[PDB]
Amino acid sequence: EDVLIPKRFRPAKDPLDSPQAAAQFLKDNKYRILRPRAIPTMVELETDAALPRLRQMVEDGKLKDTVSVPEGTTAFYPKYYPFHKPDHDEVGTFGAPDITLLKQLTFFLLENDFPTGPETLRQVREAIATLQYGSGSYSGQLNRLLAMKGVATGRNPNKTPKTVGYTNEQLAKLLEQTLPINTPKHEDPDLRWAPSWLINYTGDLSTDKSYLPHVTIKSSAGLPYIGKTKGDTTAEALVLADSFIRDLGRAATSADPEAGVKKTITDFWYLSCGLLFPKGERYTQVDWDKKTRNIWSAPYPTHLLLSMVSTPVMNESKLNITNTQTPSLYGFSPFHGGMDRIMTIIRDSLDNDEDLVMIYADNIYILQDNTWYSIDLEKGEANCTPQHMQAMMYYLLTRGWTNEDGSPRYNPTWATFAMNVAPSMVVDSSCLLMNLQLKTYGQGSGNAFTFLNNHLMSTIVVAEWVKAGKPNPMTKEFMDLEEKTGINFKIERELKNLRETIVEAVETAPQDGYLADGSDLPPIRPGKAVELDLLGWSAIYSRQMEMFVPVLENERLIASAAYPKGLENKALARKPGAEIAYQIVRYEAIRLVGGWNNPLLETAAKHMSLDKRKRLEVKGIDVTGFLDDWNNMSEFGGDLEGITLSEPLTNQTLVDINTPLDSFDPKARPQTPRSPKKTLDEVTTAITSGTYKDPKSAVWRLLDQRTKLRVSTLRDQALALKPASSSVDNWAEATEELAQQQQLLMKANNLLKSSLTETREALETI
Amino acid sequence: SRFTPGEV
Ligand SMILES: [K+]
Ligand SMILES: [K+]
Repeated sequence: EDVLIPKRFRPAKDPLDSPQAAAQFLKDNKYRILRPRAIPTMVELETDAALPRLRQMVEDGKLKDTVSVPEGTTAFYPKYYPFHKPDHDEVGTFGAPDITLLKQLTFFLLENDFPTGPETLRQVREAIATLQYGSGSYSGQLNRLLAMKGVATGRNPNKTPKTVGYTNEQLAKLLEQTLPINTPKHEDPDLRWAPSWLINYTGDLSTDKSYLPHVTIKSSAGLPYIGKTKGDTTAEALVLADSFIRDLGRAATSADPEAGVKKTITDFWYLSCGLLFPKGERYTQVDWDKKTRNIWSAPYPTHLLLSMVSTPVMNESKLNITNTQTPSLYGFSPFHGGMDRIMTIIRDSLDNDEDLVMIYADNIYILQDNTWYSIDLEKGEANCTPQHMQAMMYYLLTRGWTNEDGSPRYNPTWATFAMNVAPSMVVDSSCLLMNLQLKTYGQGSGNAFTFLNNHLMSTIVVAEWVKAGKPNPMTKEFMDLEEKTGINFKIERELKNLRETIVEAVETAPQDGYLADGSDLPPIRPGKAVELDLLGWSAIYSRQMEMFVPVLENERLIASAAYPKGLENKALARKPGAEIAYQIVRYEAIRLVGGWNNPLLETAAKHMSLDKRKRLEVKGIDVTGFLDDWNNMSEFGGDLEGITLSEPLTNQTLVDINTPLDSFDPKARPQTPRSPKKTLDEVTTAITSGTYKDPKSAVWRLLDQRTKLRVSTLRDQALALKPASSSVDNWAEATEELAQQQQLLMKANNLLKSSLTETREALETI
Repeated sequence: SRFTPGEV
């Protein structure tokens, strides 16, 4: 009645929703508040004047005729006041639990003796009663900042790779194994130009092209354009990103590179300050004001410049354990036989009594002693030092941005941005909340390098596990790697008696229903799942397909059923029939990702899906287009890219999403592009012995030296890289002689200072 | 073959 349905959660009044109360709380907790910096007042300039090369893009309507730039004689302090919903005064449709589904689950439990039915109903009701989908609160966000600072500086303070004992080259040798990469396509431009110069526009569809990375148009522009999207500020971003990279390049080759580079960095300070966006999630009601995860929303120009380094490399590097002999999980999909490929790799390891490691950003998976371990970095991003990102930049510029002859696919200006400035713009820099400019501890979550920097930190933890003789994750010896690496982590899952569990999963596989005998019905009694929680997926054995298939981890499935995400796109929500199409999508997607294998959930969701489809026929609205392009309407859209929901879900839909394109032979997987014959273990034993301290390549040696020399030496460094980046006659011997020359002047300790510290100082100058 | 639009 009103006892079955839990009461709606009404968040308490937030006592820290004012700058005074927020500042006092952070002060009482010793959290660093910066002296606020101001942005010059916006000036409405002619886009034709600011971007003359793109005059044709203005007249064709691809850019606004005016551009607003911070050039004014007066300045302003930026202010960012995000919405937190639901809140004490607004408990509406946003974050509303699916009470209709709870009613349906109860009715079908009344009529069906499903052995897992009572546990499914209780779990959905408990999730509705204890969880809340929403954007948390100011208190939640502020307490989260304290927890991040705690991971960075508390019980286990962060350590740079150098402090742990790795050079840039030693880390690169590990990343060749844990994150194998290819070079960007030959047709893609080198890192040598201003972003706007990557736009080739005239009108001709046969030639017109943009080599810039794809951006989310509806996402936040960030500073200095609060309240604007990326689509709203395209011209502004190009003008600002162009001016920053050009002013940096000029300043570095000026009569005083230290004063020049520092002036540019302070003039564009706001390019290092992220809007502290409250992340929409299924939070615990009891901890609503204790924890709101934060999205560090990078300014559009900073995101564009960073993405120009990473995305041309990563587009060509979808290499993982299912298609390459690497522990990496980058670009993994459990669909189209992905999960069965993983289960084949796991089963072969267990039969051959071999240990196994898998890495995905802040997620580590270890198979040892007939046990599966899921290890996650604790609040990952907070463990990142600017030096971790600098080591990733080294790896991308040496292994990615390199020609076949070994010459660099970048010039000194882009080597300066990537190595000497960029890591301090998004790591240990600052954020904006209300009128408060707060310190950021670690890397800003959501920045372009979030995955890459987290993947490098997990690589360090895994390399140290291999070095320590692979101690079991449940022992003190493994937990001691926290202090050894400066990286906090925790064992999130332990799946004991793995061999036996896989045998049980195969033997308990149902004979009835979906992917079993092929009828359009859930099994009465589902088989045992292999609860790997591999990027949120469990494995279930299919008798029909004779393979393991993925099912969304139970806790995630229940949370998503209890609190569905609605249409979080104003434009699509405005379109007619979209909201009623979303209703069908919600119940079909929950079935697709794994609800099909939960008999109570599948009976209730199928009913909801067909009843919503019947309501659509009554109103006479055609939503076929929306149901075909359902991906953008669902949180589960990012997987099943080529499936349509225009026809109701059947057993054939489940067969199709699990159909492999090719047969799998693990021995047939190509080796990594670099050091193919070497295993991660052989690389670790070499590093332990002191190998790969310095790269053999003089170009790479110059890039490593660049991480150690102060900003006043940048012009000399530019002269050292100029022959190689220009590919002049006999550049190799010239770069070789210039590196040897630069190595000698490095005996002057006064020339040794991290440019990353110099960047941070200038960013925080008043 | 490589896009070359002057470099920064
Ligand atoms: K730490
Ligand atoms: K290899």
